[PDB]
Amino acid sequence: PIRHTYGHIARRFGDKPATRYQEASYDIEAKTNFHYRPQWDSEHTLNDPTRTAIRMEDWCAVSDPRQFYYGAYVGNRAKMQESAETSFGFCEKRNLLTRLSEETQKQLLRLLVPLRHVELGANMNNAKIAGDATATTVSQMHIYTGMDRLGIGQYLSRIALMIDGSTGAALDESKAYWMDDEMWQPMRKLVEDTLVVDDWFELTLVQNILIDGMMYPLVYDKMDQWFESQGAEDVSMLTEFMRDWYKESLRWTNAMMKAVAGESETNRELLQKWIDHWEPQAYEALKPLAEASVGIDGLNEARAELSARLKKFELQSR
Amino acid sequence: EIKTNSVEPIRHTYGHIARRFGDKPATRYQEASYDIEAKTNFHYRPQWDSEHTLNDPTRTAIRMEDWCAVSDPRQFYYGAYVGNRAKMQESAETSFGFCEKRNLLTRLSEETQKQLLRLLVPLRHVELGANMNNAKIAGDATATTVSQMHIYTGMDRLGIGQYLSRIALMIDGSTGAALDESKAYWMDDEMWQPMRKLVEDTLVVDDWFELTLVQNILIDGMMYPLVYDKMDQWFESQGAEDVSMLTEFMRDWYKESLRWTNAMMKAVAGESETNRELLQKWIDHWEPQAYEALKPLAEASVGIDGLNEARAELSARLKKFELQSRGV
Amino acid sequence: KKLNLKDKYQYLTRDMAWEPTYQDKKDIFPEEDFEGIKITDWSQWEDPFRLTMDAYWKYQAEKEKKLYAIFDAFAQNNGHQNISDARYVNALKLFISGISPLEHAAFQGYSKVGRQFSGAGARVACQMQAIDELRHSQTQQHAMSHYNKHFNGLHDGPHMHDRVWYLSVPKSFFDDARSAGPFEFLTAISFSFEYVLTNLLFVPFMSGAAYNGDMATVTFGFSAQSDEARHMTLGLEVIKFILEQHEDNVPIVQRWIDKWFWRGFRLLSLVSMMMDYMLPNKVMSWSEAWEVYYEQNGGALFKDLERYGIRPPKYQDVANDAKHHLSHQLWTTFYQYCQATNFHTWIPEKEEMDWMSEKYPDTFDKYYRPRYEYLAKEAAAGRRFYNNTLPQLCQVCQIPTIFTEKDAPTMLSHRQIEHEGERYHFCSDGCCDIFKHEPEKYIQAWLPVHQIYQGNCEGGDLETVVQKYYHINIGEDNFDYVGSPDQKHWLSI
Amino acid sequence: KKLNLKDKYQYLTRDMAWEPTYQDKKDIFPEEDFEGIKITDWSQWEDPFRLTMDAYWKYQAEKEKKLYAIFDAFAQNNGHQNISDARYVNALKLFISGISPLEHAAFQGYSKVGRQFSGAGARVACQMQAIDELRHSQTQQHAMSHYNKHFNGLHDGPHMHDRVWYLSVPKSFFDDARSAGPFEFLTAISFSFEYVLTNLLFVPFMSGAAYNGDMATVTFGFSAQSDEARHMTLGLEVIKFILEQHEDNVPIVQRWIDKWFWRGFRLLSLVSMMMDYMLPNKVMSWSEAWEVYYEQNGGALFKDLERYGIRPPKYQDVANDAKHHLSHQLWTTFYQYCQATNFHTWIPEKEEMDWMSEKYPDTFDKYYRPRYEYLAKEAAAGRRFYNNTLPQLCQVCQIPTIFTEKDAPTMLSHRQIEHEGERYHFCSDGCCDIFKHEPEKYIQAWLPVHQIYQGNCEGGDLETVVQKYYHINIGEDNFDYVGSPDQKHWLSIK
Amino acid sequence: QLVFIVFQDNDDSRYLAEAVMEDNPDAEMQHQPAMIRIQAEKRLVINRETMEEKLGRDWDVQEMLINVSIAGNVDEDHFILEW
Amino acid sequence: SVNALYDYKFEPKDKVENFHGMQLLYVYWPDHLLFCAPFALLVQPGMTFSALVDEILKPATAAHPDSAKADFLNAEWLLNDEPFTPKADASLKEQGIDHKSMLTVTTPGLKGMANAGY
Amino acid sequence: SVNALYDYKFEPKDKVENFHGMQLLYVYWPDHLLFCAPFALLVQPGMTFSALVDEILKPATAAHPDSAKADFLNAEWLLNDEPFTPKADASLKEQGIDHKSMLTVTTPGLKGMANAGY
Ligand SMILES: [Fe+3]
Ligand SMILES: [Fe+3]
Ligand SMILES: [Fe+3]
Ligand SMILES: [Fe+3]
Ligand SMILES: [Zn+2]
Ligand SMILES: [Zn+2]
Repeated sequence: PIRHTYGHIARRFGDKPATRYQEASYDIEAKTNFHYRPQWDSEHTLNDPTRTAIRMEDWCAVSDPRQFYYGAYVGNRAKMQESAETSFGFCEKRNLLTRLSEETQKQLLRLLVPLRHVELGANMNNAKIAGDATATTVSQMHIYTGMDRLGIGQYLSRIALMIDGSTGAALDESKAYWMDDEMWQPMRKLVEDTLVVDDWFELTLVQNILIDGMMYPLVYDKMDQWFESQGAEDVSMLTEFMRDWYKESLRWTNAMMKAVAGESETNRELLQKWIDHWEPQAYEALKPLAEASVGIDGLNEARAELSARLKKFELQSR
Repeated sequence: EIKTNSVEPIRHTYGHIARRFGDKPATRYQEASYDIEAKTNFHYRPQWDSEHTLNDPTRTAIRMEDWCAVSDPRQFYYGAYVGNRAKMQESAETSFGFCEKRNLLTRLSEETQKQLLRLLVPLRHVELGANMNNAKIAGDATATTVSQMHIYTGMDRLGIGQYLSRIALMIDGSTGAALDESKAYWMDDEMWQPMRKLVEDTLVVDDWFELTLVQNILIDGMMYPLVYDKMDQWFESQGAEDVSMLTEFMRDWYKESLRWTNAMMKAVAGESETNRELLQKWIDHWEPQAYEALKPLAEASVGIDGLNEARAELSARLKKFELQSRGV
Repeated sequence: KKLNLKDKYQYLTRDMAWEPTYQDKKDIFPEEDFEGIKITDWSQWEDPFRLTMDAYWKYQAEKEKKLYAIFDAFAQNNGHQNISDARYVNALKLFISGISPLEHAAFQGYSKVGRQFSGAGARVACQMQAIDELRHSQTQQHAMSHYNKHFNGLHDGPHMHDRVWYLSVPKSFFDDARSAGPFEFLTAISFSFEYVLTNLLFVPFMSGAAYNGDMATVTFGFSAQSDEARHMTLGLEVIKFILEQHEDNVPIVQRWIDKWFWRGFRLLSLVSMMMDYMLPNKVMSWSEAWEVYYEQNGGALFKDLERYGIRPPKYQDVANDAKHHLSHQLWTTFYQYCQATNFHTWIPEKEEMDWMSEKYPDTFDKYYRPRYEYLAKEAAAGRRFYNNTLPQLCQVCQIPTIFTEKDAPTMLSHRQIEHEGERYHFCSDGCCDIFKHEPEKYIQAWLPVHQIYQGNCEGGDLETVVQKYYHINIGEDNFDYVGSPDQKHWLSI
Repeated sequence: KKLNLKDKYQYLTRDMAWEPTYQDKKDIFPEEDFEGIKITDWSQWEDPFRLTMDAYWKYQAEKEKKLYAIFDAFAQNNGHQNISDARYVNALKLFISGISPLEHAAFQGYSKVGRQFSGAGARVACQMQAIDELRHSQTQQHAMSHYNKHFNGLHDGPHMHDRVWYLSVPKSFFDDARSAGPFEFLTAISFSFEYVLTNLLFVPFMSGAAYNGDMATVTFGFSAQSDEARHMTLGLEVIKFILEQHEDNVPIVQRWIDKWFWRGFRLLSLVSMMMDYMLPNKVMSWSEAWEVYYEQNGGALFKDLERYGIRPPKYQDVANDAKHHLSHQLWTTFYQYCQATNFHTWIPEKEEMDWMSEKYPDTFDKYYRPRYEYLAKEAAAGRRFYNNTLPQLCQVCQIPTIFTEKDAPTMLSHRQIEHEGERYHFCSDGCCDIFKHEPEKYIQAWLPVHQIYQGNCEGGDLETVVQKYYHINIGEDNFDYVGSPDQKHWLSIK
Repeated sequence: QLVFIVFQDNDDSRYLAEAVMEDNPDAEMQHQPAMIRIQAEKRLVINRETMEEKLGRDWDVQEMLINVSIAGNVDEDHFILEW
Repeated sequence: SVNALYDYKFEPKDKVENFHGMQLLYVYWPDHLLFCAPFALLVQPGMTFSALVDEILKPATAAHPDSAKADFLNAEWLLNDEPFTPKADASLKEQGIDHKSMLTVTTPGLKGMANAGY
Repeated sequence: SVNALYDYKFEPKDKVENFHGMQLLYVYWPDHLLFCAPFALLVQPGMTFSALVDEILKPATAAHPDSAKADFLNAEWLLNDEPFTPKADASLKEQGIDHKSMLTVTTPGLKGMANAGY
């Protein structure tokens, strides 16, 4: 054995056998000597860390504690998908959602299924970040989460198809709540506004921290427990995937915030300027949804959880 | 297409596979299941049996020119079997995890819980009998195609007894007290004695085919439809609808088991009129005992008609092998 | 009061069984008394391991998936072409004829025993063992499948196992264990074979396959390592449990340990020859393997059992001295009889012999190197030696009587007796004593050489028995490696 | 009525998207107009494949469990000792520093385009492609890892990909694609690279591995085939879609097809060389490969597109005729310059030359055999030829200008132009035409030979640049295979 | 005397071996080709806790089994080989 | 004796009656391990000792360089481990060489090759 | 012309100004494919033609058998494809051999090896 691992890995972690995650994730990207300036961007180069105003000595200080390289991510997701598939097959066969009252069904179509639209936004947002972040340790976490959002929307989409016997009539309906129903317009406005943010790290904070960090606990915890009182508890089996996934996403989104905030006072004040402009827009997007369901103290108890978590990064909310 | 270097073999399969199927490539299942066992020139007689050699087809009175006429339509060799089951077990874990976390069984009324410990959980002792009966068949049947199916199904009985046991543990919060309550019904309640006596009677049958018939066709053929189809629907009316996600494994298992047991029965009864005569004599004896064992349970739950329908369902199966029993 | 790991598992296994009311215990379990063994309390049985079915299926499935991907890749890629040389496949010919069929017999033995014991815990543990041996049996068929296609002698292993002379060695071993009662089966196989000797069987083959470019065989070995861990644990948990269960068990158990050590050790002769001669790249000398795995570890283990009143196996000393001779003695036996084997023999290369001189500093050059010098001279003169007269076989282990008196490497340890008017011959005192204790059992043996002479092997000469009865293809599966079709096929790459 | 397959899949994808009300659509999607491509109706998009997330995860996981079981067995059994000859590993050196980085760049490229297309179906397709590319990128690192431990030249591929002269060939090819707008990116990569030219890259490496005892690489190749089947369908559907959406898309797409056929063809010159010279056991000649995968298969594809007003790429006749020269031209370029490369060259064996004679009956013996006769003499004589003067590079493909005119294998097809008072040189009309259409792009190129002379490669001397900038370890990663550390490690293994 | 555990000279087993060499500083690890053998006097141990901090995930005992022969008296809760 | 669940008693498989009027004979020639084990010979009860030597033993031992000058008939014999004096012209059976007896023949001054008894 | 989302205009990377006082020059010697491609030379604009032939060019070409027998300088030249007649004592600059010009020198009668062009 001439050597234990590749040069870039050995420079980083010592000359000894390295992990699969390490050999998949560090220093794989092109970094310098690009041949042509982007025809779609006048301000930056191919693979430019200055696409964010956030500054890092080494972006690989952001690392995934789940240690997801491609194989590890799909293997973990396959096992989660088999579970959800168990749950869905069972609800379908036992008629758990078709047997519900048309009013309970409309609750699910109005309060829950239109989330697929936010999952869609989150998909495009994480796609842009995978394309803009330079370090593989960062960019790959964003493609994964992105394809996850697509998956999560397909599940919410399948709730509606189980209700409508696979006609799409409940998707048609649901989608009209999202287009037309005053309750969803602050969300829908916020989603479309995220689509227009240039700074990839602003985007990740807003999407994967501020919006998700309040919406996940409101929806899959609080609005979930409330569905029992509503006759709708059997849908809880269909949204386990979303709960498991949110709990796992805390692991990497926290370590990414910890590292980036911890890096420099000047990052912490960039972040804080962005939180102040966005977290109240997150909050106010979710207010109509929380008062049409579990009631606003559910939302405030989620703002609680978010602000608390932000303080662990020396950052603040309200 | 990636081009590969393809090398000329001397032969395609093993002598014994080729004699049975032709000189061509064979399946994993074939190479693992046919003619693998020792058949002849045994060195010493069993110290535990005066009547038969080691690996003796005559441990059953049924005769076949080739026990390999009996084949598994699922094609389970070891790895196919455990791969199939690892998938079922994962679903079962999903459902068990969910019922535990959402308190779906502990929130039941005490009377509904007692129905579960009284009508359902004690079937774990039936499954243990079946685990035992199938172990016995695995060690007595000579063909690997036959003995391997009985080892797989015996382990499956263990697994099913374990899921039923875990229903009680979920009710008593992992103390074992519901398990002890349930086992007193099995030991002491008159509802369970015709079953408990039938199970212990099967434990003393010598002929491994008479045994596979009684365990895997007569008793199972009526028990699984009564319990996991009929008493299952009925449970919804009792407020125990949520147990259903815990017995999915048993429904899925039962449906697959029909495939190999009906295949085995069909080959065995189709072999000769002598075989048929023996099987019919064993059914006339044992099938009423299986009905009577299940009667008190049916009458405590869904009603005698649930049993009569499950009996009809067994009679239809037997008709396809040119055999009869007392349903529709 | 919540259940601990121990109590939960007994709830999931032992608590399912019950005291019978309608049938007598002893009709349900009629095999437990006749061996002399007394069982006071089956509840004292400690679970060697605690796997539930769902955890079994799950963890076995994950292994299987990796194993078959490797087997598939080995085949697609013609990995048989990556071995050190074609001579090495002769080990796998022996493996598939002689060793794989024991995995299958163990499946059958353990299935039966996983019925016969009145202790529910012990029944699950044997039943899982049974299904592990079915997996070993089948994955081995699958592992060797690609070698069977490119090489000779692997094509009719179970058929051969029942018939070929040297294969009655492994076959009578396991027939002896399964005709025995259930506590003897367990002491013979779980304890002696699967614990005490397990490494003297496995390691030469698996690490040999390692040293020799055979990914398929190493792969299995790697995969069966966690099955074996469980298999050792049942073997230890069982003699410990039987020993402690009643003081009268101790002398019965001792006898079993004597008998099955010696039978185990005679069966291993075939392994010693394999690891010393059949592996082109050597791993360890048989002498080293015996000293580590038996003199050291076995020494240690029997010392532990001193507390129960157990001494090490009788004639253990003979086996220790034999380690300098065994492989040499066996190879020259097979050499001269390989007109009647499904595998090839040959004269080792000068470099293998220098290795053997080094590994066998007190015996090789004195006793064995001159054989190869002689044999090599004959071969060069067109007189390659085949012994056209069949050998005396031992009545117990059925190996020809090729073994020498301790410390007299030149004198066969032949023994004989008369029993009920008849003569019986043995290779050793160890086999002689096994006969004397159960002569009623061993007089039934189907001794291949005698059965050939009785005319029961569908031939009047050995060449006819070999071809028509054994399915050994003359000119293809047998004779020296030199001039074989295997050699031809190899050299044309 | 129950949804169809097509329609149920659209509901699980496109239906999730919506017409914006609070943001203008052209702000959400700003890149769809500047290239001149017009899309009339996005709701006419046909999905190239229809895997929901749960299906994609399920299938990929089963594939990955099998792949890593094998990678682990190979490493455990030291499968690198089972290859035909250690020369073969030079193909893997080229791969990991030249090709594998392209997988990572594609991952980056498709992630971006899977944000920037306004059709939501086009997005899911691009994004599935992107994560697949990342799988390839990462599984190649794992496939190559155990080789990197035993051989030289594999230890700093992404580092070298950015710096080493010959690696600017693949690197610029992809920087050209990624700096372009989204429709050209798709035409350049999905269509040109992944449909049209894909077999000319995939098959020589993967089947080169099967013929040479490399189980790790062949295993990655099989495991990726079902991904590439999706990517090929993406490439063909997408350009038919673009072609159909507007009359005016046609001339823009044509011009793009000409450009990327030529650029891909020049990139593929590294692969010809590799297959004809670097695999000890040969799969097929570069000439047979071109003819089947391009002239026949490309011929049928291009017949099916005539119906859209598309014609076969410009200069195809040149590339067709170049198949009898290309490998020989390149091996001997690399031969004389391998003091500066992370892989070895050598003089082919006599049976190799014989095979060459047979596969190249009208060119090898006339033009290339004498080269190795002479170079063999020089080397026997202690004078193994290294050329110590840097070559002129093509301003577009960046390959040394080593290519010859059609029907004149002796004359170099050099071309030259002034633009804006500056001079620039090309290996061909192909690359000259490309330059003239986009001269403002190509004057920016980081031409490694020019950057060395500018002093921008940390060294006043080539050997210094090689060791200190390139990290290529002189006397290890460097020079003829004869006398190399790899050679000796190999002759000792066996 | 010596208890023992041999593993897959493997990727997972690398971490499994380091967990047994950083919990039994008396243990001797030796190597044959496609295999890792770890000897040691009277006892050996794996602790979920050493395997846990090292993989960055919850790790269960029963999962060692995929890669593990063995030697001595089995005590699992932990996983320990003992005389 | 055997523990069994019934009276465990079976006829021997190798009684002389199973040999079609032939009989088993073993012969051990010490110091000639070229032959790995004593020969297992199928012989006529009525052939003479002398025919045994000339028709059976001589050809069986022929591969050893000592065999040509062995005088087996006049060598040192044991029958079932007791000293024994052959009658060259008596039948094997008449002189007590019965089924599965072993003869050991030691040849004074022919002790195999290379001081290894081979 | 390049399509772009802004005025896509950049300085050339290889402006004479980046070469610290030197120029690039390319030389192509036809029929001598031993050298796979024209040379790229980093050269003094002030240097004379024969300083260029003798200090840089003859060295670079040394490895080819013909380089000895060749008289570049009085061989036939092309500058940027146009017929050229060099002024031996004149600088390269002062005779319009500028940054990234290519000289083609053809030595007639020396057409490399084996009727290839090597
Ligand atoms: Fe086994
Ligand atoms: Fe075992
Ligand atoms: Fe790719
Ligand atoms: Fe691709
Ligand atoms: Zn013996
Ligand atoms: Zn070019």
